[PDB]
Amino acid sequence: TATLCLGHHSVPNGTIVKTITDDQIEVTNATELVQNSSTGKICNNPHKVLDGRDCTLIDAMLGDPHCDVFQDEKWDLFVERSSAFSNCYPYDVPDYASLRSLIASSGTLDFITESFTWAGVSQNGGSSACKRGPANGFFSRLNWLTKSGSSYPLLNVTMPNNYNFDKLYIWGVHHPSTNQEQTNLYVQASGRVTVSTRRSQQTIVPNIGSRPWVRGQSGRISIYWTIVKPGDVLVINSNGNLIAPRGFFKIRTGRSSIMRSDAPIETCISECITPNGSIPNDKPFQNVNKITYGACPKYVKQNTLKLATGMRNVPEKAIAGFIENGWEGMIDGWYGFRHQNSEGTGQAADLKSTQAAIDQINGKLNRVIEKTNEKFHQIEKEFSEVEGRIQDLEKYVEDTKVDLWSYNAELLVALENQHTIDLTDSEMNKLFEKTRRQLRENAEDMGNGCFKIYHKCDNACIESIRNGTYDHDIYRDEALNNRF
Amino acid sequence: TATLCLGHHSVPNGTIVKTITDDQIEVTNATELVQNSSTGKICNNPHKVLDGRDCTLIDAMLGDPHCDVFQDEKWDLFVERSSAFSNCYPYDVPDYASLRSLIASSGTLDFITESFTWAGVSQNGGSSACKRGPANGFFSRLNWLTKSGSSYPLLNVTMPNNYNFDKLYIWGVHHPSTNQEQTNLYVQASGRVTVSTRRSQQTIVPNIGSRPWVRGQSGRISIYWTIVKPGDVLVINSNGNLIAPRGFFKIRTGRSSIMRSDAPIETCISECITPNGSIPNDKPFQNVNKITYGACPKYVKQNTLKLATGMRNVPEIAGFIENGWEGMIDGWYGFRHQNSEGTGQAADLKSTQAAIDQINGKLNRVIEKTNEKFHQIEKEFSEVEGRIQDLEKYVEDTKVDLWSYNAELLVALENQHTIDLTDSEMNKLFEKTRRQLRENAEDMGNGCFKIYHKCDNACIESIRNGTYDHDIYRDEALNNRF
Amino acid sequence: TATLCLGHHSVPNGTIVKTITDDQIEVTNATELVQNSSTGKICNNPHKVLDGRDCTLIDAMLGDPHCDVFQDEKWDLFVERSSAFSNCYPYDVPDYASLRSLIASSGTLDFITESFTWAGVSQNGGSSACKRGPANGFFSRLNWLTKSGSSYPLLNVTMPNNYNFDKLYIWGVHHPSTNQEQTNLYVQASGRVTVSTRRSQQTIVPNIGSRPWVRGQSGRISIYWTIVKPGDVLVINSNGNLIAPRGFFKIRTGRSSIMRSDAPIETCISECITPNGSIPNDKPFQNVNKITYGACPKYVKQNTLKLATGMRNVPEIAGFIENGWEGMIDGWYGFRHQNSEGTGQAADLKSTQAAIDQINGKLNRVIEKTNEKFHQIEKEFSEVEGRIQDLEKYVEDTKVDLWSYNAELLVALENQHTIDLTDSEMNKLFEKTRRQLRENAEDMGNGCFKIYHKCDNACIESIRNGTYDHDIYRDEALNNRF
Ligand SMILES: *[C@@H]1O[C@H](CO)[C@@H](O[C@@H]2O[C@H](CO)[C@@H](O[C@@H]3O[C@H](CO[C@H]4O[C@H](CO)[C@@H](O)[C@H](O)[C@@H]4O)[C@@H](O)[C@H](O[C@H]4O[C@H](CO)[C@@H](O)[C@H](O)[C@@H]4O)[C@@H]3O)[C@H](O)[C@H]2NC(C)=O)[C@H](O)[C@H]1NC(C)=O
Ligand SMILES: *[C@@H]1O[C@H](CO)[C@@H](O[C@@H]2O[C@H](CO)[C@@H](O[C@@H]3O[C@H](CO[C@H]4O[C@H](CO)[C@@H](O)[C@H](O)[C@@H]4O)[C@@H](O)[C@H](O[C@H]4O[C@H](CO)[C@@H](O)[C@H](O)[C@@H]4O)[C@@H]3O)[C@H](O)[C@H]2NC(C)=O)[C@H](O)[C@H]1NC(C)=O
Ligand SMILES: *[C@@H]1O[C@H](CO)[C@@H](O[C@@H]2O[C@H](CO)[C@@H](O[C@@H]3O[C@H](CO[C@H]4O[C@H](CO)[C@@H](O)[C@H](O)[C@@H]4O)[C@@H](O)[C@H](O[C@H]4O[C@H](CO)[C@@H](O)[C@H](O)[C@@H]4O)[C@@H]3O)[C@H](O)[C@H]2NC(C)=O)[C@H](O)[C@H]1NC(C)=O
Ligand SMILES: CC(=O)N[C@@H]1[C@@H](O)[C@H](O[C@@H]2O[C@H](CO[C@]3(C(=O)O)C[C@H](O)[C@@H](NC(C)=O)[C@H]([C@H](O)[C@H](O)CO)O3)[C@H](O)[C@H](O)[C@H]2O)[C@@H](CO)O[C@H]1O
Ligand SMILES: CC(=O)N[C@@H]1[C@@H](O)[C@H](O[C@@H]2O[C@H](CO[C@]3(C(=O)O)C[C@H](O)[C@@H](NC(C)=O)[C@H]([C@H](O)[C@H](O)CO)O3)[C@H](O)[C@H](O)[C@H]2O)[C@@H](CO)O[C@H]1O
Ligand SMILES: CC(=O)N[C@@H]1[C@@H](O)[C@H](O[C@@H]2O[C@H](CO[C@]3(C(=O)O)C[C@H](O)[C@@H](NC(C)=O)[C@H]([C@H](O)[C@H](O)CO)O3)[C@H](O)[C@H](O)[C@H]2O)[C@@H](CO)O[C@H]1O
Ligand SMILES: *[C@@H]1O[C@H](CO)[C@@H](O[C@@H]2O[C@H](CO)[C@@H](O)[C@H](O)[C@H]2NC(C)=O)[C@H](O)[C@H]1NC(C)=O
Ligand SMILES: *[C@@H]1O[C@H](CO)[C@@H](O[C@@H]2O[C@H](CO)[C@@H](O)[C@H](O)[C@H]2NC(C)=O)[C@H](O)[C@H]1NC(C)=O
Ligand SMILES: *[C@@H]1O[C@H](CO)[C@@H](O[C@@H]2O[C@H](CO)[C@@H](O)[C@H](O)[C@H]2NC(C)=O)[C@H](O)[C@H]1NC(C)=O
Ligand SMILES: *[C@@H]1O[C@H](CO)[C@@H](O)[C@H](O)[C@H]1NC(C)=O
Ligand SMILES: *[C@@H]1O[C@H](CO)[C@@H](O)[C@H](O)[C@H]1NC(C)=O
Ligand SMILES: *[C@@H]1O[C@H](CO)[C@@H](O)[C@H](O)[C@H]1NC(C)=O
Repeated sequence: TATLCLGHHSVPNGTIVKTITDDQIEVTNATELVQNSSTGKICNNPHKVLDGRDCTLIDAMLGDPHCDVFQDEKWDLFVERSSAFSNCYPYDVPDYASLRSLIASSGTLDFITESFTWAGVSQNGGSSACKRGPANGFFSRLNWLTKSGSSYPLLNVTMPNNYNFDKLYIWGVHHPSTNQEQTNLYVQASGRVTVSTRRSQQTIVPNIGSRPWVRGQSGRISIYWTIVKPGDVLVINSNGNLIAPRGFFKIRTGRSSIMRSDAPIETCISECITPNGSIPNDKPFQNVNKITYGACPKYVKQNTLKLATGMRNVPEKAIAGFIENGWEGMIDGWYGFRHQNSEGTGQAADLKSTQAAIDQINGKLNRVIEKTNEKFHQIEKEFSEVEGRIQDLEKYVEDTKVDLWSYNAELLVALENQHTIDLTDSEMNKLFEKTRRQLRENAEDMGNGCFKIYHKCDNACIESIRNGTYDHDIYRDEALNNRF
Repeated sequence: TATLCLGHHSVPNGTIVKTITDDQIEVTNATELVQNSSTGKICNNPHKVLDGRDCTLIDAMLGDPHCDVFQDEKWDLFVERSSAFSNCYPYDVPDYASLRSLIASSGTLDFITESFTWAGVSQNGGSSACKRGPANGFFSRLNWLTKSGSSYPLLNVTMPNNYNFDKLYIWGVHHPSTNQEQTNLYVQASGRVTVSTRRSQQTIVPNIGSRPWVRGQSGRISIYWTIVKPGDVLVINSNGNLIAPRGFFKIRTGRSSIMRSDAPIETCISECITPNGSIPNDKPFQNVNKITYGACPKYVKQNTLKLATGMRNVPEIAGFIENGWEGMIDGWYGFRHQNSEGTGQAADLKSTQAAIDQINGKLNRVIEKTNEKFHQIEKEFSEVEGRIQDLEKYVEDTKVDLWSYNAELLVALENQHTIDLTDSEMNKLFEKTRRQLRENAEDMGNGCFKIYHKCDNACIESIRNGTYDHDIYRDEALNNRF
Repeated sequence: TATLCLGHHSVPNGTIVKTITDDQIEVTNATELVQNSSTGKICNNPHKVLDGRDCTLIDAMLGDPHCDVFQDEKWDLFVERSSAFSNCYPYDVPDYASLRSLIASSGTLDFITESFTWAGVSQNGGSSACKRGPANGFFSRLNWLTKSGSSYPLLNVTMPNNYNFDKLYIWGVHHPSTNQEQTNLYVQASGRVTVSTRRSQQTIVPNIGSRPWVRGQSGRISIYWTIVKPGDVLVINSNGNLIAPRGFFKIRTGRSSIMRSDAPIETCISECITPNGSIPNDKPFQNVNKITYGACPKYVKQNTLKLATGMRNVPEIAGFIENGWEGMIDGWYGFRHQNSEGTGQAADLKSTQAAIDQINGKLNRVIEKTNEKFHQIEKEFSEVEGRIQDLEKYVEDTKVDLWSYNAELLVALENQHTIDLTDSEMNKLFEKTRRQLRENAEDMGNGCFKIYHKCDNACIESIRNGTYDHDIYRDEALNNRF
């Protein structure tokens, strides 16, 4: 007689993954789905990255003397270092984060100088706190108006928007330290600034008081901004304490943003940038940072997620079959035959089952979750000062999103591993059943996954069984006689 | 001898859907799950849709002269047209969005006139920028108080809340253009308005300065509001530049809202309203607009999602092993027998009924029917603001992405399970038929049985119903087989 | 001859659960996954719970005379009762919620007194609205400065931060009701208060006007705060209307928070606290409240979610084909045999243990055990505000919807897979039993085998254990069959 057995390959080094019904199970191969490291360098392609060096974006916009190399610049991502400082007149911006976000999202620092007429006042003031070389200076985009002689007239100027784009105007108000200083600079005992368009209005009254010395000055300047639509008009009215603008900024809509990072910038290519540095985006999930720019993987809390890419691994213990056994000596494929004949032993592989299993395994996780999400400008996710309600709301939103996506990742990985194991087992069972249906009554199953053939099955007989053309009528009578 | 086969129906045309393990599979029937179109019109039932032709909600509340038809109105949805304009004295409202939102959510414009006594001043001021016919006018819900003769005394009035519902008051402050104008309207050179209750207070100082001309005026008016709880009191203390109220609005709690849409309104019934128009809600997901009012499907980014409702389609006596049966139209499963009398065909009922039962009603065990949402956040903006707009955009983006992922995964899972259950049902029927035929039959290898005894039409029927007796023909089958 | 049958246990009463493909399927055992009840009490272990009684957090911080017990206190959770009240000078806090949340998250009321020097003014002012026994008083942490003699000079003091932690300063501005009161209290007809650091500055000009009487007073006080980082400095400049601070608070970072609740506090141990009371956290989900502190389950909209633990329940020698074994108590899977000597019954250990070990520890593979969340946004509001309240409500509603959907889908998937695994285990046991009997038995159609040779108790036990040798009965069985 003859013996025919079926089995599957196995490997000496297995990987442990988790499924729906198994917490631990060993497979022949698995791949990592979470990116948990970075090179620590920021790549300069294909995005346009502008190193801030020792300048913030607001100080570069205003015209700090040591930030004058940042004039008419453009960027895709602005990188702010933690060593930046300010070296001009002390100032503060009410609603600072909104202005910073607006400038960062605009994506350019194009400035157009306009002709404002201020009559009866002196222009181009300065201070010893803002030194342009040996001489006193000021912000290059602002104009410090002061009295001329002994009079400060009421200022009333206008400027229409005859262009077809929006304009952004940056102006300010000065807070003197004493009444004497106020009257020495601006003749009136109480100034007032009003800047308005046909749809909005802002009016400020300066405050007088002593403040801690910053570069020798105990006064402050408050910075405000205004946007003028096409076909609109701007009117500036004031009788003191005005830091007049010199022009407008072109404001656009685009995919620019700003990021605080201390990582160096090198020469390389990477489509995803994090404060830790650029990371590859070939994996669906990332664990490096939750602040990202470009095409980046989703942030999950888990540091490792193994996706099974092979069948279950069973070690090998008179040949046997796939029942509680593996075939470590099989390298031509996944499933195959092993026949003990009168001539001698042999081994072959089945290609259709292996190809079907691989074609089902390959390309997985591209049917449920998309390739990558492209996000450019978002909310702030790290804070250095306490604020209250809005900071709590932002933290809550971010935490909720992170938790939900982590749960989704874990559940998806478990489901896919379960289905992979199921399909491999089903493929082995289908091969066994097809072989059984081939041998109508010339065979009998021992139970170890092996068939025994009661007639003389030569090598041609085995090969015909493998191909699918074996005929039971030729050996029917002989096998029936041998069985009984 | 005879031959008995089992098979399943097939169709000339089949749809392509996707499962967990298959990129593209073909089935006999499928349904679409995403609603991606609208009629372009808004239905006026069963909700109450109020159309604001040339008026905004704030203009209709304040009493713009051309918005006088919107007095004492009620609505479920207020539709704001893009052609609305203002035709009265220029004004601006700090935190305009909050007042607009709460007025819209209140759902009514009921106004009650109160008896306010202003001693020493002159009431019912007007301006040429707000004409009520040929004569100068003003907002109908506000009172412009100026000097009488040559004096403007200090106003100090009180108004108790003896009812059991909230009161909403709307007042204002006037910002003149010149110091001369300020002195000519109000005797004092610096006005002040203090409106306060027992738990809150607001004080505003008018600011003088030139402004762009709007209908001939360089001044402006700022609008504020106050809510007085039952048992609380209101005190208005002013020195000048006060735009007094004439009464209070009855504010409420409800499910009203406001929408921006240019779609026309026609006569029909629909529970879902979108700015593109009303849409039906017989599908779980939609792709029209993420701003919705009523019982509406969920918004997803995918434009199509197909759900399988039939078996896998396999092109084509033979069995069910890679072989379809185009000639089966009375069911999904059945038998084909080739006998001496002739060929025959019948359909099974238990398996088909089980398949229909397990297929019908899917997507209802997991997801709900619909969700009713009435008032939400704003999702489209016309001006750049900064922090809050960014936060709102972030929240909406997160919600949309998560729901799209959920929809995709659910559709894939249910397609996979439908295919699996159909195949399992077919295999179960074949196994039961084998189990009936104890030793009188043999598996031919293509999904067919070859019977070794005389099995006429009555014998086929006995096999089909489940009363086949193997013992009767056992000896004959054994003699024939061996 | 003999008959061997294979079956599974059934129970007199079962539970109905839902799966992906079945609306209502009865199972032998199920468990509840949603906690929907509480004892109505708050446990004081292991968290430190501080009872606010009739004092709010702001009143305790400021130094209200009836809130003097709460001086220098520490907490993990602060409970604010609904019967709190104020008994001092009327006041208001601009941006009240942020200060309240900051103080609650700081978790301590540790106050350190500093030595300020106010030259030329009178200190320690009081009022009849804030009584300390017979005498008049004020907030214990604030200093009320007025004129001394007939002059109020320009106050300009400084205080540096030489420590290694932040400082929190609380100060105020007084709003007089009349010009005469302003002039009498402070010489200047218009005061001003400026408080600044090297990176921030605030200036408030007091308002003037009448307000509703609160405890005999018609003037108000506004409360502001300033944080000084290490290495910074504070300057207080004022010429009138200053409510001076007496020191600083130590602000920390931790896991403290604040709650509104009326439930009493008893001696018990629990890790989850809700406004309804404490709830156990042994279930993955809960339905009591969406405001929690500590290690608590997740909030879902569903009050019941049943998880299948046993097999499907089938009503009741025969096999497992549409038949149960109500008399089976030794295990889940086993054999029955009818021999010449008599009937019998046994239970298998391998299959039962495999089913138990696969089912035991389930639902822990996907979801995390517990999540610890301490301080979060506000989820209930008493007054309408507008934009921010709408955004917060939207965020919470979105989160609740998403987590409820996740819970539903997870439970359905787990139930389906449990049913499938039990069925597959039974089928595998049947297939192995058939696999032992190569040609000495024939399937009878109801899950039972007809053994065609004399199979005594030893032969049955050999079949059960896996040592059955078919050869020695092969000839006898073959002779019997044909
Ligand atoms: C209201 O109250 C505030 C605070 O009390 C007052 O503000 C102070 O004003 C004084 C002078 O107006 C400031 O003192 C000045 O400080 C300068 C910087 O000091 C720093 O740097 C030095 C050197 O690096 C350090 O040693 C020092 O510790 C500080 O860290 C000094 O450079 C100034 O020097 C002047 O005096 C010396 C005296 O010999 C001369 O040699 C110098 O040439 C120069 O003339 C000066 O000492 C003080 O810093 C301010 N305080 C704060 C906190 O900033 C307001 O003046 C007060 N308002 C009114 C109206 O009086
Ligand atoms: C501070 O600075 C601001 C801005 O610079 C000044 O505001 C200007 O005020 C003047 C009036 O003093 C405004 O001029 C008026 O404009 C009206 C609207 O113009 C539109 O309509 C006309 C006619 O349809 C069009 O031709 C024109 O292109 C506009 O589309 C005019 O209707 C007014 O006409 C009046 O004057 C003429 C003069 O002959 C008379 O014949 C008319 O009958 C009528 O009386 C007038 O021209 C101007 O628009 C304002 N500017 C802005 C930007 O708003 C402040 O006056 C100034 N304040 C101080 C104290 O200096
Ligand atoms: C601007 O307008 C406001 C409001 O119109 C004025 O505020 C009012 O000021 C008066 C004082 O002139 C307040 O009157 C006082 O009210 C106290 C509280 O009343 C409670 O208690 C009484 C009985 O105890 C109840 O009947 C009442 O309903 C309240 O529950 C009274 O206790 C005071 O009593 C004093 O006068 C009586 C006179 O008979 C004496 O018998 C008493 O012993 C005591 O001396 C007093 O009546 C009034 O409450 C204020 N209104 C509000 C709403 O607060 C401003 O004064 C005004 N400003 C200017 C500049 O005109
Ligand atoms: C307006 C002016 O020129 N005033 C002169 C005084 O400043 C001056 O002497 C010295 O002034 C110092 C502060 O002076 C400046 C400064 O910051 O250096 C001088 C700047 O010109 C002035 N800027 C403008 C635009 O006017 C600036 C400003 O007044 C304030 O600083 C704004 O807060 O002040 C410093 O106090 C020295 O200690 C002082 O000696 C006197 C000398 O006689 O002449 C004035 O004309
Ligand atoms: C107070 C008053 O009636 N003053 C008279 C002047 O108005 C008047 O001349 C004309 O004034 C025009 C601006 O006038 C109004 C307006 O806008 O129509 C008149 C309104 O009565 C007044 N409203 C109130 C409540 O006082 C309104 C108000 O002052 C401003 O709109 C506030 O910003 O102004 C316009 O300038 C014409 O060009 C002018 O001729 C003179 C005529 O002699 O008499 C004044 O008594
Ligand atoms: C400043 C002072 O002492 N003024 C005395 C008057 O208050 C006073 O008579 C009674 O004043 C009552 C209001 O008085 C107090 C109060 O609230 O009880 C007195 C407090 O000392 C004072 N607090 C401070 C820090 O100065 C407080 C304050 O002035 C305001 O209330 C703040 O809003 O007022 C009440 O009006 C009685 O009706 C009145 O008789 C007269 C008596 O001659 O003497 C003043 O010195
Ligand atoms: C990427 O950068 C982030 C910066 O936030 C790192 O996260 C910090 O890691 C340090 C190291 O222990 C902790 O002390 C901080 O608390 C972490 N911050 C936060 C917000 O989590 C992160 O470790 C970096 N990752 C890599 C791979 O470099
Ligand atoms: C419903 O109307 C909205 C308008 O708000 C349409 O959305 C715009 O569609 C155009 C064309 O694709 C885009 O260029 C715009 O960017 C869309 N606007 C926004 C805010 O996304 C929407 O396509 C309409 N839907 C249907 C079915 O007609
Ligand atoms: C736990 O406490 C909350 C307190 O809000 C209860 O929720 C309220 O329940 C009543 C009863 O019908 C409703 O009228 C309110 O509208 C509910 N409030 C909110 C904000 O939803 C809740 O029922 C309590 N649960 C238990 C188990 O005691
Ligand atoms: C394991 O799978 C990865 C991709 O899934 C493949 O690149 C690798 O060659 C596989 N390993 C083996 C030993 O086949
Ligand atoms: C496909 O299924 C729908 C219901 O799900 C049914 O109305 C339709 O008739 C089916 N298609 C065919 C061709 O029968
Ligand atoms: C049902 O299962 C629970 C645990 O899952 C167990 O404690 C209980 O005893 C079971 N019920 C029966 C009747 O065995």
